[PDB]
Amino acid sequence: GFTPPELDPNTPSPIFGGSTGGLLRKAQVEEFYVITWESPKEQIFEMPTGGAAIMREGPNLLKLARKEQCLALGTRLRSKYKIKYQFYRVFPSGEVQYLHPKDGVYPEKVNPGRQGVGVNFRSIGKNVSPIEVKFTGKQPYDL
Amino acid sequence: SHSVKIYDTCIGCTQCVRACPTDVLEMIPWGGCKAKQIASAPRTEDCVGCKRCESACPTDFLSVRVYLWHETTRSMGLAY
Amino acid sequence: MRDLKTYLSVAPVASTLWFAALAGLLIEINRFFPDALTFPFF
Amino acid sequence: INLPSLFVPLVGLLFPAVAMASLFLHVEKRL
Amino acid sequence: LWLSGMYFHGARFSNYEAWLNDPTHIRPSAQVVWPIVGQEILNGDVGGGFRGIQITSGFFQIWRASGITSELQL
Amino acid sequence: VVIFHFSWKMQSDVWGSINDQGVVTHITGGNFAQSSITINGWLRDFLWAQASQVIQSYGSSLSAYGLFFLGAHF
Amino acid sequence: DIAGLTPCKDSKQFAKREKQSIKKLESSLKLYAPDSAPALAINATIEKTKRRFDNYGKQGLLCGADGLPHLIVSGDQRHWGEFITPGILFLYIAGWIGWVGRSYLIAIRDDKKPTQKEIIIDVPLATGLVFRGFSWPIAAYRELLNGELVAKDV
Amino acid sequence: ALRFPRFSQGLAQDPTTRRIWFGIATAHDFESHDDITEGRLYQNIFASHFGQLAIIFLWTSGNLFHVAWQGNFEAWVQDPLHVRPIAHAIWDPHFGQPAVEAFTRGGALGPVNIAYSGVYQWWYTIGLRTNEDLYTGAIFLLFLSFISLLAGWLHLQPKWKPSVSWFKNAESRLNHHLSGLFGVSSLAWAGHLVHVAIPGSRGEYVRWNNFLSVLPHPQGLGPLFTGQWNLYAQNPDSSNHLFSTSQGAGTAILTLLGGFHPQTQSLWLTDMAHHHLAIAILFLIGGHMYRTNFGIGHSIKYILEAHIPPGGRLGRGHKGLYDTINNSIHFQLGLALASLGVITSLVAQHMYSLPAYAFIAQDFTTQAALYTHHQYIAGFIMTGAFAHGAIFFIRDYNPEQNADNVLARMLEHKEAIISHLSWASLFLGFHTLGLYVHNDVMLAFGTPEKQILIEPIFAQWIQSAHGKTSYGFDVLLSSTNSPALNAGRSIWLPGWLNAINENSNSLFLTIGPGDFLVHHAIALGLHTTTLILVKGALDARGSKLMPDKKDFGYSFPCDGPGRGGTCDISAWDAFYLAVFWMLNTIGWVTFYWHWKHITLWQGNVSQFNESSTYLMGWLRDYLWLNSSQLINGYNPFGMNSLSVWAWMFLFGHLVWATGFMFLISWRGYWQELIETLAWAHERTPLANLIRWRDKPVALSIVQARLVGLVHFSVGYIFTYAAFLIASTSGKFG
Ligand code: CLA
Ligand code: CLA
Ligand code: CLA
Ligand code: CLA
Ligand SMILES: CC1=C(/C=C/C(C)=C/C=CC(/C)=C/C=C/C=C(C)/C=C/C=C(C)/C=C/C2=C(C)CCCC2(C)C)C(C)(C)CCC1
Ligand SMILES: CC1=C(/C=C/C(C)=C/C=CC(/C)=C/C=C/C=C(C)\C=C\C=C(C)\C=C\C2=C(C)CCCC2(C)C)C(C)(C)CCC1
Ligand SMILES: CC1=C(C/C=C(\C)CCC[C@H](C)CCC[C@H](C)CCCC(C)C)C(=O)c2ccccc2C1=O
Ligand code: SF4
Ligand code: SF4
Repeated sequence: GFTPPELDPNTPSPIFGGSTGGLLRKAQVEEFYVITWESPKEQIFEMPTGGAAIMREGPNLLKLARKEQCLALGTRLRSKYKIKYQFYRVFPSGEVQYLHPKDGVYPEKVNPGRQGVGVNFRSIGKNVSPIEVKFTGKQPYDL
Repeated sequence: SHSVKIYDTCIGCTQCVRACPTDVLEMIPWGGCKAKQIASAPRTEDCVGCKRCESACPTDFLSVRVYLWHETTRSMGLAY
Repeated sequence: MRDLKTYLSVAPVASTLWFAALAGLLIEINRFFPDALTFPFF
Repeated sequence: INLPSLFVPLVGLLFPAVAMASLFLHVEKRL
Repeated sequence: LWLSGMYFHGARFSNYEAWLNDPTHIRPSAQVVWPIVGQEILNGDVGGGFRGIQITSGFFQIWRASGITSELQL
Repeated sequence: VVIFHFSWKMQSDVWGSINDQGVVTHITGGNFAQSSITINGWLRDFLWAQASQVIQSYGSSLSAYGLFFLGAHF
Repeated sequence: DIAGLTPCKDSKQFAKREKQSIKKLESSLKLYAPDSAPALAINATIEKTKRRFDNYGKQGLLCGADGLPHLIVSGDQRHWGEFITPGILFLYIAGWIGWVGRSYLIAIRDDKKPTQKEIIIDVPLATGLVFRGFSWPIAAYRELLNGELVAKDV
Repeated sequence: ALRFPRFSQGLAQDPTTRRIWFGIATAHDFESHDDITEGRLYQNIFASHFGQLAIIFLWTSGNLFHVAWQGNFEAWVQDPLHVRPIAHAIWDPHFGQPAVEAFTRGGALGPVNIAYSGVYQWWYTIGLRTNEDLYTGAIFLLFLSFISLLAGWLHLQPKWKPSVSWFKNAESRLNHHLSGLFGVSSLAWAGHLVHVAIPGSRGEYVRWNNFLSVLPHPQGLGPLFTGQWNLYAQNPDSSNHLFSTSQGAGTAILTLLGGFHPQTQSLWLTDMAHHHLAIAILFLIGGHMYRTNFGIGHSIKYILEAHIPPGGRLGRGHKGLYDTINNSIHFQLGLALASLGVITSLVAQHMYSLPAYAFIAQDFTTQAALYTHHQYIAGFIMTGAFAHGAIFFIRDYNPEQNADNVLARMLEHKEAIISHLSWASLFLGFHTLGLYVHNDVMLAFGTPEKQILIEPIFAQWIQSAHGKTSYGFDVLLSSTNSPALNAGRSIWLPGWLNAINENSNSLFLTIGPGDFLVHHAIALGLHTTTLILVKGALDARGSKLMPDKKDFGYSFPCDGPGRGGTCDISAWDAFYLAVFWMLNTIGWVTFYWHWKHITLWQGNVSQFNESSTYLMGWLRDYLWLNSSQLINGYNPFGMNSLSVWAWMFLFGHLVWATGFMFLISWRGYWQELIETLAWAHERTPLANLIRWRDKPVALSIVQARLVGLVHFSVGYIFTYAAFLIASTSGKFG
């Protein structure tokens, strides 16, 4: 069921002159994110944190401090440059966690191997009033 | 972590999925409409609460609802 | 001419002409009967 | 001996200092 | 158009020559109000046998510095 | 703040009337140096003191200025 | 009289205020030439003030201790000219305006694009409609009685 | 858990400073706390009520102690009209020598504060004379607060904590409160007035050590049980009676005169004792209405359900209302706050026109301070009542159990209510502002005689109907053969007519066009504030823009920028916007009251009459004119006793202004600024050795609105209090 690609260190990182928008202590003690793509040719792109960087020929790896930054970079790589990308979440313990595209196909296209999470089989107007769920730990929408 | 719910009025237009800026929503197989699709929210732990998904839903009322809940460092969108 | 009439009836232009006419009418009424605080005719 | 002279500093400097220290310790640490 | 309006108002509805004869004495003015709803009180005594609204735009000084002496030039 | 500073300084230390002996009587008697160093002085010796001219303007040719004062507040 | 006020015609502070106003106006007049344009304007204003005060005394307005006219709106028939017949006139005019506008809105509500006739006023239709406000007091009354003034089903 | 707050597990896991803020701002919202039940909620409320009672008793005890310790009471009672009462001493090491010189007043040995709460007059009237009495009262109240805390703790403990079924016993609680809390309390107050205050106002000093040896009346209790009660009113105090002396004193203990005491210009003490006795009788009788354990009386719910009109104009009437009121605590709190605000405003309106404390009518600054006090508190209470009504709609309302009753029908035609209230507000605002601007333009052109001065003829007619004879309307009480006038000629009308027609007090002031215009401004304010609050409440459960609002809670930032944008869509935000209008309306009320009274106290009511009709008159003749001594409280040539107010006047101007910050600038800007600040701190030598433990974040949207409103209100109140006290006290007249 789509073995997620394994993060490969030693892959070159994009040409960048340094910035004040990079990683901070959260990356050191909590978590940080890594995005990888291929880019057929060397070209200049807009970084999600600072100015402009140049993608090296072949594989490129970039580490960001936020998942939203990774998604913005992936969207720009997918729509402007027509490049396929994947990014991971890295913990200080040394763990890596494949994140996106979770099942090899982007979440936009329906896949037969996905289960429903948080789907309510009713219209939004058929939720109970708060009084019916008062003094119970549940919320009217959680039902 | 904010709570995102998908209601059965969803028409599987996919516009909410295109809008999420943290990859929280998905499209899953379904049988109650013409598209055989419906939205899912399996990764609400990464939801930032932007409610950009709701702005894209064409049904009335909405088929995707975001209920802001307990805040985490991921939900607060903090890079430090 | 036809398009001139059409544009000449658009909301802003029509409103300004209407209010200019109303202002002139009220100004003249006040000029003829100024300082009027009551209706004395009946 | 002037009772106000003893208490005004006591309630305006000592009391807020001790209270703020204690409440900062209570609010700001894992239990 | 705005500048032409300025110069015309200075030419017709102003006491420019009276001010020119005695600058420090007369207060410059280049706007009068018609008497309609008791607003003629705004036509104050600005000197030079004139009643109007005193102007602070400083046009009279510019015209004096340019050499304009009569209303024909304005 | 810049225009307030300019106005008060000019009135206090520059503008005024000269006399025969050369004694300059300034519109405001040089109170800027000693009154402008506190906020209470700005509220009292500038705003309160100098608002008397505008608020009293009713019944005269400057009544329009008082009307605009109140309307601008509104 | 009503509310302890006295008629302006026989009131004293009213006359004092009249005299003071004329004195203030005349003070400016003596500065200019006797027969200059400013002098003529000031004389016209003085005559206007005299006429105003005489008319206020004539109509029988009530003056308080301040010496200014006061309007009685309780409904006393001696003062219907102060608020009630002007009130009826206003109600007539305002109902004219509202009825004409409502008639226009109802008339243009049947087109495929009614908004087009709302940002660009269809003057031909409006000129025909404006005159219904002469008789709107009857049209609205029969509109209510006939039961179609108010949108049923709502 | 595992950290502050312990009542919210969701907040305790917030890694930002938000946890602290929201930790403090939800401590008393028990319903939203984790693992909350019914009995737990009710017991917590009960204990908190005990804590509040203890705090109130401690506060009033502190007032007593300070007035007894650094006060002026013993000197004040010697000459109440020519000595300023002292609140408490000042010990500030920041004071300079001239400040110490300026602040030593009232015959004290050091800097002191002049009390304006009016406690001196109140304590003097009730009978307190020496500092020993004040000390005993303070000690008794300290004991009382300790007992209140003991009761709270006792009922916290198991085996003493009441069950929920006990809390919801409405019939017995109403019976006891009406017949006990209200009736017996007023009966006891009448007893004190008869036994201590009335003798105190006649020379005798009745105290604990001799009150059993002194007869309150020469024929004690003989007339009462025999039924010949008139003997208790046979010899009232003569009109030539000095207060605390026996010169011209009577023996009557109960009377009904209706006027004022000629010397103190306040209500007769005997009249007040009679009032309290009467209403005590009424409450005692009326508190036997509902059924308890004795098999007689009423059941409230049956009365409610039986009140349904035939014809179905009210639907099912009041059926089901007992259960929605008894089970919904927010409904109870809203009703209580509404009634409390109404009667607080009533207290404010009655205290200035019918003073009850001796020599307080001559203390002008005290009167003004008390009136403004009670009016602002009443406004806050009313706004809170509406807020809690909206909260009830959100939380405790059950649509099905309230099917077709008055509440549901209110909810289902909310739009007509809101639209008509909007029309009323629009009419009032349009025409009031139009008339004000017309008059102002008229005076701008130098033609005051062309103003639209409308005589408040209806109010003048009502005043004439009360007996005033300055408008010549000749109505009930102001006529001569009317049954209403003739019926009371021998009881209270003599004194009442003497007081009302007397034109140096505030009993029904003469009114004119300025009063008409300002009253219509008041009506505009009331209607618009009610519009905002009613709209916020009735639309709390949801509207067309957000039909599922009930599921989002009472307070939330918004619903995002979709559907056109949903800023300030909560009911909390409706209350938020209504607070501004409440402040504005109460400000108009107090401006009107203070200007009228400051011009009357100067014998210059004309000046107000001329200058009230137009707004420039309000701006110049009131704000600018009465603000010279205050702003001169300190200047480059020294300072005087008013400097403290001049400082506060500026302080209130600053707070208010910084309130504009949180109200105009919004979160995103501040969040990005704080992000760059965090980067900078983390990137600097020697300071990165120090590490924050809660991640800094910008204030929440709702929190920012609340903080901005709090700043706005604090600045409003402080600046107006400074102005009012300095201007009235500056002239002392
Ligand atoms: C809530 C009532 C109250 C209030 C508002 C004040 C206010 C004030 N008191 Mg005071 N006091 C009070 C009650 C009160 N007191 C009581 C009941 C006593 C015992 C009889 C005292 C005994 C006292 C003394 C001896 C002195 C003051 C002084 C002062 C002034 C300077 C500050 C100070 O010394 O702190 C207060 C000092 C104390 C010793 C107070 C202790 C007594 C109470 C029980 C403390 C309450 C703490 C409690 C946890 C919080 C209450 C609830 C809430 C208000 C927070 C100040 C204006 C000083 C002064 O004279 O000013 C120049 C001074 O020396 N007070
Ligand atoms: C000077 C400040 C000011 C003014 C004048 C108003 C005025 C008004 N507020 Mg408002 N408000 C204010 C401050 C102010 N507010 C502040 C600081 C807050 C806190 C955020 C609020 C919050 C608030 C709320 C929540 C609500 C209002 C509402 C209203 C309206 C109530 C209806 C009414 O009274 O009829 C009219 C009152 C008038 C004063 C008439 C104004 C128009 C006059 C006639 C001028 C006409 C234009 C003239 C021809 C010149 C045109 C010039 C040209 C260049 C165009 C009213 C227009 C309520 C509302 O909308 O009513 C339904 C409403 O719900 N206010
Ligand atoms: C008997 C009166 C009463 C009672 C028992 C309650 C009880 C309650 N109210 Mg309520 N309320 C009341 C009156 C009352 N209210 C009034 C009169 C108003 C009108 C202003 C309000 C308006 C109101 C609103 C809008 C809300 C409540 C809410 C609540 C609930 C949670 C409150 C909480 O824990 O927040 C924590 C307490 C605070 C945040 C208070 C700290 C901040 C204050 C305002 C600062 C004080 C001013 C400042 C320090 C003084 C100046 C300092 C210096 C310069 C002198 C709670 C059950 C909230 C709720 O959740 O409903 C379910 C809610 O949103 N109330
Ligand atoms: C009276 C109103 C008021 C005040 C006081 C301020 C104050 C401030 N604004 Mg501001 N602002 C206001 C209105 C106000 N604003 C309004 C209405 C808006 C809407 C447009 C804005 C929008 C705005 C923006 C967008 C920004 C600011 C910023 C700032 C800060 C600039 C930094 C600075 O000056 O350093 C020092 C602070 C001061 C000089 C203020 C007074 C400090 C006093 C003198 C110190 C007293 C200390 C005292 C000993 C404390 C002891 C008390 C103890 C009991 C706690 C400053 C705190 C900027 C900022 O944050 O800076 C990066 C910023 O970006 N404001
Ligand atoms: C929101 C809501 C709420 C609340 C609300 C409110 C609060 C309202 C109000 C209101 C009010 C607050 C009112 C008041 C009133 C009053 C009245 C209505 C009155 C009257 C009248 C009469 C009966 C009179 C009489 C008389 C006499 C006796 C003699 C002399 C004269 C006179 C006339 C005075 C709640 C929570 C509940 C619930 C939910 C909803
Ligand atoms: C006499 C008088 C008075 C008073 C009075 C009163 C108080 C009454 C009333 C009243 C009322 C109680 C009214 C009502 C109403 C109601 C309703 C219900 C209605 C309606 C209407 C409508 C709805 C209309 C519509 C329209 C029109 C017709 C116009 C235009 C168009 C339109 C469509 C808009 C006084 C003393 C002050 C003074 C003197 C005068
Ligand atoms: C200034 C500002 C901030 C930033 C405000 C911050 C970071 C608060 C910093 C204040 C510090 C902590 C000192 C405050 C001192 C207080 C007097 C202390 C009160 C604490 C207790 C006594 C209650 C926002 O986050 C914001 C958000 C949304 C709308 C408007 C605004 C806004 O105006
Ligand atoms: S609120 Fe924003 S982040 Fe959360 S699910 Fe919707 S679009 Fe995605
Ligand atoms: S935008 Fe709405 S309708 Fe479209 S797929 Fe998402 S939830 Fe369904």
